Amino acid sequence: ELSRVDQRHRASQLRKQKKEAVLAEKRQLGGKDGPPHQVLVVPLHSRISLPEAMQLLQDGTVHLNELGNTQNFMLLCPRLKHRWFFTSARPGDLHVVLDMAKVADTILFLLDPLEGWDSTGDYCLSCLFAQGLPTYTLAVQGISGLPLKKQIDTRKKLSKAVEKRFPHDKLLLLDTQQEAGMLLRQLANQKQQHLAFRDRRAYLFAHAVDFVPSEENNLVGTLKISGYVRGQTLNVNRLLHIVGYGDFQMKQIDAPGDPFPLNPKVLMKADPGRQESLQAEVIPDPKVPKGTSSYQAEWIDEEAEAKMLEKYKQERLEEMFPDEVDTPRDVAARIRFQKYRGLKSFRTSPWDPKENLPQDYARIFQFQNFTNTRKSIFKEVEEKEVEGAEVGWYVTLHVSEVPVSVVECFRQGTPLIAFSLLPHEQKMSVLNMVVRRDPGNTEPVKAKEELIFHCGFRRFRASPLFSQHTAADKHKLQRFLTADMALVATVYAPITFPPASVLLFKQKSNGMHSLIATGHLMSVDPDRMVIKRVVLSGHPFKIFTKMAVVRYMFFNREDVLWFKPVELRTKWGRRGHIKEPLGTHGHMKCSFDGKLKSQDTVLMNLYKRVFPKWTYDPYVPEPVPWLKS
Amino acid sequence: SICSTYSNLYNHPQLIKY
Amino acid sequence: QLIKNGKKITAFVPNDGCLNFIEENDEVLVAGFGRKGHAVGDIPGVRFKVVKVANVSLLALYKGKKERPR
Amino acid sequence: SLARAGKVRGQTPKVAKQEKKKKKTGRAKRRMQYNRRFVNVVPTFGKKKGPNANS
RNA sequence: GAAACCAAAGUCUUUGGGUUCCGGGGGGAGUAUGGUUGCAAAGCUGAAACUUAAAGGAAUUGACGGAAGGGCACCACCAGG
RNA sequence: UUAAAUCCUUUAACGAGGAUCCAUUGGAGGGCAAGUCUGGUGCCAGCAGCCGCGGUAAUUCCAGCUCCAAUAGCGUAUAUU
Repeated sequence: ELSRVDQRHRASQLRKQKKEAVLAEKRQLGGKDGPPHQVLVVPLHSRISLPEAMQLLQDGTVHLNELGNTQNFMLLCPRLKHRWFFTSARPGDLHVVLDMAKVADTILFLLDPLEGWDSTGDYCLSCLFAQGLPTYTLAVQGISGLPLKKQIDTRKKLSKAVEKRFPHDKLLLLDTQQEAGMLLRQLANQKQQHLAFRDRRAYLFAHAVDFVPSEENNLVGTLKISGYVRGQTLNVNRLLHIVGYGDFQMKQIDAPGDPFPLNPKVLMKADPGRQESLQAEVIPDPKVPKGTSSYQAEWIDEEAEAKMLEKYKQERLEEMFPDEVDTPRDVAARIRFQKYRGLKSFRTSPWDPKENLPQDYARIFQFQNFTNTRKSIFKEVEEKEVEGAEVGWYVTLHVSEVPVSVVECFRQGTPLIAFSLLPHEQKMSVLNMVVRRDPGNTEPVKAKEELIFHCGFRRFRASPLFSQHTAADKHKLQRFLTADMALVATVYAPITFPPASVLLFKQKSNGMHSLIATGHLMSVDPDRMVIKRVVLSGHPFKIFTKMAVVRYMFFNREDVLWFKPVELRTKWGRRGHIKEPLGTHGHMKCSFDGKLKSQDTVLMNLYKRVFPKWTYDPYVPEPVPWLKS
Repeated sequence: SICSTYSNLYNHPQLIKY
Repeated sequence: QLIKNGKKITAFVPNDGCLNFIEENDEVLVAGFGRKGHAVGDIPGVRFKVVKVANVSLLALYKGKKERPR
Repeated sequence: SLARAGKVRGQTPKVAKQEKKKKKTGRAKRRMQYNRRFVNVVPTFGKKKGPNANS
């Protein structure tokens, strides 16, 4: 580099550029031009009483909103020159906290001085960690109601307890209004953690929801949801997804007066009929004597518990032996395994990705090149500006068709968060996620068992398929969700552009949602082959040199002739091939590369391609608050 | 009639062009 | 890609299944691998190893002591 | 092609650790190490056995 | 002395007669660049990134010779049955 | 005690039978101390500073048991001696 003064000039130039980027990023939030800074308050312990924390944190000017159960306000202070919108959510109530944690810019956790948190706080915190953490801050409540000799030890015990989830984070006190002002100063000046899924879509938190029914007997009508645009520029032609009730097109946007400016009616756009995106979930267009034989004719309540125990023994059997299936002797093996074939190698042997497709694949969409399309769409998001409403503007959305029940939920206390999608995000295809199993639950999960998916601002029920997470073209089906592996879950769902946080829940009992798997979204394609393996075992009971007579793998003579081409392998490392059947029963001669032990077992691998089951429905039951048994 | 099949090419999903 | 200078490096993820704890565009702490800028063992042209992923250690993730945010 | 991750670790059956009596620590552990190596010594003609020698 | 060997390649862990040049694992490479000399060809001076667990020096046996000599055999030939 | 405290010290009262008031971090082929143990995997996953291990009896991977070193400490990266 040389020339000390020129090196210092280069360092000054880099300092100036990085500082300009930093100031450009920081000014967009909680200011005169940007949207309000949204904070979500989660009291992790049941001993923590949320209302006095909110009242102490309440006092600039306060504008209190009111809902059915939850009570949130909006704070406005020119001393910090900063605008806040505070909300509160109870842990365990996964619907509310998980559904408006994806819109808040900062999560404020409240902590018990004595214990770290509850089990419900841990459950909510696991869901928050896997769903995507915004900027977070830790605060504590009951420290100043204790003597000093217990106070110092209590803070040390808290510091020991928090390190297991939050390694090195400072704890702030909420005891005095001066501490509250210090905490608002801390929240106003943070390094912001940015979630990519929020930043690529155009999301909005509904501040006020109005409804005008088209026909009260039809129970549908126009919704007027008003709030601040926070993500990208909000364009009318894109569809709008309301997170609990599905995706549908919107009619009009107007910009009324921003009611609460930092320092103190006209319609913006209607949707053209041609430029609007269409509501298209799937593809629209669909001489023998009398007594002689053939041998000589050629010469001429507790039932659920029993199901749980058999599931346990099936999971235990499928862990000791990967895909071992006993052949039925009542029906023929070539009929029961009619759709199965043998692969010489799982890696190199070809398989046509379009060989035998179900009728469900005639109802989904594919991508000619998903990577290039994703990059192109993201470039028109970032590098190109649309004619919509800019971020931070208080607008009102007139959306066309929505049931009345949504409005009822907005009067219950449940928040409404609506985000406008990317192009090609309503159409359904085969989603592939990579997930790993949460240590909290150990219930066995079958491959095609119904689960609840939180996949990038969407919630839906589906029956997946679990596969090896491998870089090859074929992937072996996993008949169970294992605790330690990273697996691929395959579903039918509307397509999402990665990255996206993915949660898998199981409806346990009494309306309770139990988190079973956490992960993210891998590439979307229906050409990802999932291969189910069936392993058939036989006992070599007459052993000679390099060839043996093996039984119990088959029970007919022509089953041996049907599965003759498939190469056999061995638990002790031998590789062989069927030579001849001898008996009318399933006895066969098999050649091998070496000599077999008496304690040995021959086995054959059969393969089929399996597709997921179309059990998609966007409706998800509202959870009851979580508790431990 | 052992490990032989026809397996015709049918009902492909509609692909989105780039 | 390192944050402070923009240079591109290749870092080895040691234990089995530990690459599954890594996603794309993730914040990762990297150290050298042990031979002071020299490549080690079988791996051609790798001088670095991943120490921490998303500000939690790969050791605690592998042994299952902690959970990873995203 | 190939490139599985965590294949064997996810394959191996999970065997739980048995519950055993705790080990002594500190001066007591050094006392037990001393009494095992230098006090109750068994004479051997060639001394070809280790402490972890099995079979 | 590592030895092949060497009256020097000796008088060296019992290590100091005087003094010049000059090496520091193998490659990149005596290459790039700069300087200088030359009509030119080129000469002199002379790196780094990167790569590698070796490269090398003396000796010591001799699988194997498409290396050479001999001998033996109707499970080899010649003359035949 | 001290500006007032806290801590240390001094002291009433309570506070110990192994399922506790439960000690970890690395390793067990060689260098380099301590297993040719058992199960799983099968040149894969991986281990391995170096030499190497893994392609079906793996003393080296992943585990269980056992053992070894230091021990309220012990690993790893880097600068340096």
